[PDB]
Amino acid sequence: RMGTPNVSKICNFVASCVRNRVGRFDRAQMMNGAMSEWVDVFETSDALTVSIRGRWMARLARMNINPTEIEWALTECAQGYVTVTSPYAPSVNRLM
Amino acid sequence: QRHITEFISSWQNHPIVQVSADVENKKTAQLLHADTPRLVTWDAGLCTSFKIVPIVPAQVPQDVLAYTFFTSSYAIQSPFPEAAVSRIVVHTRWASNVDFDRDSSVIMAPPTENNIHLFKQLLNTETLSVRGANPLMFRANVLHMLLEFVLDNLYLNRHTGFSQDHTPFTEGANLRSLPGPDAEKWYSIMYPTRMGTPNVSKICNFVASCVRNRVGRFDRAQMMNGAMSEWVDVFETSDALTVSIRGRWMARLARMNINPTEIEWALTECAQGYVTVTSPYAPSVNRLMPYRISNAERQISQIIRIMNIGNNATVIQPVLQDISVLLQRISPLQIDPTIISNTMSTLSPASSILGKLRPSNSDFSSFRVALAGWLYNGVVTTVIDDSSYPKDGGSVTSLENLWDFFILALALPLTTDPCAPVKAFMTLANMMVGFETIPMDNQIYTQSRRASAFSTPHTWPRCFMNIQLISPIDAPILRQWAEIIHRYWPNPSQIRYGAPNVFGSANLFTPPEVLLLPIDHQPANVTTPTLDFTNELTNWRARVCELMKNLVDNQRYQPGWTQSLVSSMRGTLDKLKLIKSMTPMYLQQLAPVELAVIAPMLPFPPFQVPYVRLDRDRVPTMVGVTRQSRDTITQPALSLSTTNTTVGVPLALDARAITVALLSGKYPPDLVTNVWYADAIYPMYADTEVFSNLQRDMITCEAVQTLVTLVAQISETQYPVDRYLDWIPSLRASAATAATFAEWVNTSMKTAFDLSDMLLEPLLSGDPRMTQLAIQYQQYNGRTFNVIPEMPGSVIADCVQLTAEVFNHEYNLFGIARGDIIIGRVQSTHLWSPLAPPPDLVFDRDTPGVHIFGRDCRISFGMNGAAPMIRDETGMMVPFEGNWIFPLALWQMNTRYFNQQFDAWIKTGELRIRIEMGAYPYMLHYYDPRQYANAWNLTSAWLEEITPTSIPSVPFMVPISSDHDISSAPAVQYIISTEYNDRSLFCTNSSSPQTIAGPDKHIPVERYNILTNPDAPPTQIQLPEVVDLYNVVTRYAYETPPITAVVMGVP
Amino acid sequence: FKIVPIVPAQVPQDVLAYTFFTSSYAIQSPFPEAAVSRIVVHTRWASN
Repeated sequence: RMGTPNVSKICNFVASCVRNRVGRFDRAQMMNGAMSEWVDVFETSDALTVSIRGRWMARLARMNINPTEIEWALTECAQGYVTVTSPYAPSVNRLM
Repeated sequence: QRHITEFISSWQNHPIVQVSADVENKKTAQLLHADTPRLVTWDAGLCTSFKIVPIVPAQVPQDVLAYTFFTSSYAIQSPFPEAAVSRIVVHTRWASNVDFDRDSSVIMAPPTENNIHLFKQLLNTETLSVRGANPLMFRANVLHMLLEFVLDNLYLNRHTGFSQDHTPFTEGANLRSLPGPDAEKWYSIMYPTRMGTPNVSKICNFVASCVRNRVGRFDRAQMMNGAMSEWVDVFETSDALTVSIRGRWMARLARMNINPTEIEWALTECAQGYVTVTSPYAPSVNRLMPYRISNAERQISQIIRIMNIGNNATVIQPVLQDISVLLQRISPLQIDPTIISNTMSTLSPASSILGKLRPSNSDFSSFRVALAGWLYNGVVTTVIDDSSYPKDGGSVTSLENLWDFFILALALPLTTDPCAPVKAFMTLANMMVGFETIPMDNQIYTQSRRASAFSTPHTWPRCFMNIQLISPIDAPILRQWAEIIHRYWPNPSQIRYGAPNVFGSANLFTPPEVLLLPIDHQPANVTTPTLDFTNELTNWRARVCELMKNLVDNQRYQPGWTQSLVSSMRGTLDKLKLIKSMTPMYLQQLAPVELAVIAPMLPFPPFQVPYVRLDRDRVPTMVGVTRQSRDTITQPALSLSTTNTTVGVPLALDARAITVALLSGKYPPDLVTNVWYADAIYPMYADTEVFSNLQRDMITCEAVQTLVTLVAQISETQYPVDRYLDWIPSLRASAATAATFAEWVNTSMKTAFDLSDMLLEPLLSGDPRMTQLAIQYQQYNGRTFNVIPEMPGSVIADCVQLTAEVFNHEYNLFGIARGDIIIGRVQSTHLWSPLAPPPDLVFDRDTPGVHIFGRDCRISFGMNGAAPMIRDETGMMVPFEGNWIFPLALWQMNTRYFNQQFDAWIKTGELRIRIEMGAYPYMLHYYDPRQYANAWNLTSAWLEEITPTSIPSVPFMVPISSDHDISSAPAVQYIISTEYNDRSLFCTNSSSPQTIAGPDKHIPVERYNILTNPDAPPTQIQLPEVVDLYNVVTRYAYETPPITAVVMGVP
Repeated sequence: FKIVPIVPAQVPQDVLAYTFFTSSYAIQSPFPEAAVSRIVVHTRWASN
């Protein structure tokens, strides 16, 4: 995106760099006010920290549970002494 | 004529007419709700998009100034104004007259004026400067421009009457009369040959040379009214392209044309014989009723409808509400829960239930809503609040809980939920816990587990699945209930619907002519009695009452009762079981008849999937839809469809209200069903909008096919598509870029059809690169059904290809300049144009020593007496002079820097640089040759307008045309084009008799070939090279009857 | 990790031709432009 205005190795290197590998690579969304659960994009960054965050996400996903499951469990724990309730709708992506 | 729907009843002198709301007389009449474009139009004005503009008249010797008769003189008027130079100008339908406007007209400014707005009509609209357009967006803009021209030309020329002429040349000849004034000016344009040319001028010489026979009406339809025939052929100035496009549009209308007798039969079928339309009609010679359609178009449209719906509950609630209002006034049946209360004649269990009922509320929406949901079986789910069920699973001793159970049992068969029987069974088990024992196959699910948790078949218990597996001894009341449910479980029904010959049906997951129902229905009989155990609901109520009595008989479930309520409870239950409600009777006969009548009435076809009452394995789990072809693999993204996990939208309704209504139904005592229905239906049928919905759907289908073809045309795809204007500049647009351009096309189409409703919004929603639409659904056992429709071709695409080839032949006429230009100041007394200057003066591309410069080429600058020579791309440093070749893209990258380096060279430098342009829009300025001309300031301004993002249309300064020798003064111009693009000029200096040398332009014989050449046949064509400005044309008059029905009885 | 500039390039000089003077353009750069520059680890240096 920077203007070359130089024959610098950087300027030659930018011309060499692939034009198409730019912008969001992919996303889990399209609708307005419908956030992508995940999105892929080519950008300056370091692979190692991204990999670390991905493994962190994997462990969190391993512990994640669904809200309907939670409502049933809480109701059972209450034993009818108290009642907890959840409405019926598709997962909007809340980590549990 | 204001009425668009005309209905006359046979049993009443009360005709009912449906009209557009725009009319001033909606008195006691239905109106047309759907937003629909008027595709058919009649033209009261010339269908001309191009008008020549004459810069200065030229005439020489002239025989006569006015025709002489008695003391009066007929004036001589030239349809073509005289000019030293005359060029046509673009204003689509500039001479047309119509009540309806496409609002797609294109006006191109005259050559002295800038037409940049049309070139920038698409992506270049956002420019502060009037001039200037982005090059890589040019191809998209041109395609859209052609599209707008076609949409703007969607009209029919109304046939009009003719008149005998009294002008001497065609005295007694028949001239079609244009409306009111200018008709003689219009006559001169249609029949320039009629105009005499006593004066001598190139126009006059041409008129004198013209053939007398090629004028007036070529032919007329033998049938005619007064001076006007059904169709006619006449000789006049015209554009073949528009006529050809209209012919294709007319051909589509001809295929769509439908016949009235078929309509009468279809109307009778829709009425189901309740009402019948009459056609003892005098035939219309031009009667036109375009109602031919294919169910495949309907299927594509419904897939679009589902994507467009994007689960909008807000859209669904109103349709259901309007339908419920219709059912409320479409049903003569009266509901009287207070009558039930009086029959009861009422610590009281009856008092408890009465307080629970709270009958004061007068709203009955839920029952009608339930019927509507049954109609949309596939997309609708009926659900019940657990709170409707007894609190805490109810109490064996609770009388109020007993009331809840009875009401729940009554509405349980009603619920569309497939696992609802399982839930009711679980509910009974929950109340039975500690009295009867139910085994559970799964530890996770308990006997007291809330039934709503068991919302799916896989959670159906194996003990629940086999009654024999459960011990009858363990839960004998429960065992009996299971057997009774199997013995009396409700039966759903399927009823024939739709008319294939016209509307047909697009049903895929369901049979097209069959309508699915969750309730078995039987033939209506007016004499039928109130009591009917044969009715499934009545039998169910009776069985449930007896089962409850058996359960409460020992009072084991209700210990602690000092007094036996068994006798009282049995009496109340017996009265309830024997209640003479006609609501089940009404549902058995009246409800089916009403639903059958409304099915054609439904504006939106219901979505249903096959009903499997006991087929748990064959119960479908979900429905999948695809925008891509199966072979392609693409990212799945977040969508609206996710919001409804259930394919049927879940709906919860008030069970108490529905149960009370079911127990409280009575018809009017003297009511005649046929009479009541015919009376209500006749205005309602006069209110039909199905035709409008069908027309909108057909337009959407045509648009979709055209869109996919255009996407292949303007994008790189595997499918081969002809693009002859790839030379027109364009970058590789991202799918989103193409989609945004497509969205602009869609907004244009809606405005063109004046559409107030959203069009193809799901199509514009996203996933523009979708290879194929496909849909499938699967069963709990895992069996699946997949439906994929086949694309029907679009006339628009073929017309587009033809126009594209015409543009490629006529792009110079089109006003866009192909090729590049060379920068060189030149002052001379010769008239050579930038389009046609001396070639030697321009350095040709294949020339030695021309300089092209490398992007990183070493650059040297001199300051404070320093002198720099730029190292060349070849690597040899040279002075800033000579003939150079510069790529435009490099220039855009460094426009300011290049201008600064050559600014001295640009103003006074003899250095000549060629920037490769390939194609571009151009701007024309006329100038006076006898006064000094300097474009250097003008060139600087144009260069400053040139920008890295995009460049302005080239500004051209040209001299005023002259037919006579005139004095001249020096003129300085640095812009030199490499090719002649002056084909656009219609004529030059009509006055001059002959030219020894240099440019001279006359009226084109080929464009006036029929008039110019007698040998040429009238229908002979020179397309695409020559387009005749004046030609013989066909105008037809047709008459269209809109929806009209005469309602009567069946023979 | 963020690159840190160690040694910059040498400019300006009278002899140097300036149709070219790159420093005259002064465009912002993604990475440091210098005679010597080295990458450095700065965890969450741009993180918010």
